[PDB]
Amino acid sequence: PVEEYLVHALQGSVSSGQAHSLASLAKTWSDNEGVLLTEKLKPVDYEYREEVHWMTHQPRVGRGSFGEVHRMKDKQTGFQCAVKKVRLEVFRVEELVACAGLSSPRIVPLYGAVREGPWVNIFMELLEGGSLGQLIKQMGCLPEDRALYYLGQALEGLEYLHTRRILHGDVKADNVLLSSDGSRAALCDFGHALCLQPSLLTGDYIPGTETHMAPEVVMGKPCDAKVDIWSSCCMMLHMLNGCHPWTQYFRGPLCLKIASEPPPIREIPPSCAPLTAQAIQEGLRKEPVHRASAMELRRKVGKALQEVGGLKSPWKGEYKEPR
Ligand SMILES: NC(=O)c1cccn1Cc1ccccc1Cl
Repeated sequence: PVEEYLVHALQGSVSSGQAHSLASLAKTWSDNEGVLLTEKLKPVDYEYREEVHWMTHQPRVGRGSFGEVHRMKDKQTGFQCAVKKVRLEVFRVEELVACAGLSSPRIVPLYGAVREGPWVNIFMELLEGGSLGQLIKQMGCLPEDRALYYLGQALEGLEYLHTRRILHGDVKADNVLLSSDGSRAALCDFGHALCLQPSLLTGDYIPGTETHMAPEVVMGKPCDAKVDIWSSCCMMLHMLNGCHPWTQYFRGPLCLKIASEPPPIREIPPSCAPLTAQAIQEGLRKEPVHRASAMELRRKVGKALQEVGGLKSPWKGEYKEPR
C-alpha cells in the first residue's frame, strides 16, 4: 500500500541506504539514480556520476568477459572498489534482487548500484587475487589439493544461495574471485542468477557458459539448484586440466553433445585420488535427481581434500602444463 510511495522516493536520486531499498529501486530498471550500501561510496547532492563523483583507475583496463569490470575510486572518500557495467537495455533485475541483502564470506559483497543513462553501474568489493579463471591461465592448471580447496569454497557459497532458493546460473572459474593471498574464494556475478522453486528457456533468459551447461538446461527440461552443481564440476575439470570440458573432443555445436553424450567423466585425470574422481562423478550425473546437492558434494569434496593430506601447495607455485 505504501510500497508505491517508497519506490517513488527512491527514483531520481542516488542515496545512502540499505539493500531492501536497492532491490525496490532495481525492480523499476525494466537519469541518475541508485542506492549505495556503504558510507565509503557517497552521493553528492542527490547524484553519483562517473568522472565527477567516481573515477575509474587509469589508463582504462577491463576485466571480465566483456571487459566490463574496472577498479574505481570515490573522488571524496578515496575508497577503492570494483564497478561492473551492465547495459540498461539488457539488465536483469535478478542481478540486484538476488544479491541484495546477501551476506556470506563465500559471496563477493555488493556495495551499491547506480543507473546513469544507458548504464547500470554495479559496485562491489575489489578482490586483488583476481579470478580463479586468470589463476588457471597463469599457472596452466592447478594441483589436485588446491582445486579441491577452491571447489569446496564455491560449493559453500552455493549452499548459501541454494538454501535461499537462488540459482547462480553461470558457475565457473571466471566468477570465483580470490583474496590477495589466495586462501579465500567467493562467487561473483549474479548476471545469470535466478529465484527458484523446489523449465528455464523462456522470458528474460541469459544462458550460462555452454561448456559448463547441464543437460536439463540444454534439452529444455525442468531445472533447479542442481544445474550449478554440474557447472561447478565442469569448473573442477577446468582447474585440473587447464581447459574446459568438451573442447578437446568435439568441435561443432557443443550443446548437442552435452545432451547425447555420456557426461564427461573421461576427463577426470587418472592420477586423481579415488574420492576426488568419485566426487566429480556425482556432481556430473545427467539427471538432477541422481546428482549431488551442494551440501552433499561439499562434504564429499572436503573429505577428498583430507584424503590427499589437506592443502599444502603454494598458491602461485610452478606452472603445470595443461592437457
Ligand atoms: N570483484 C572483483 O574484484 C572482480 C570481479 C571480476 C573481476 N574482479 C577482479 C578485478 C576487477 C577490477 C580490477 C581489478 C581486479 Cl583484480
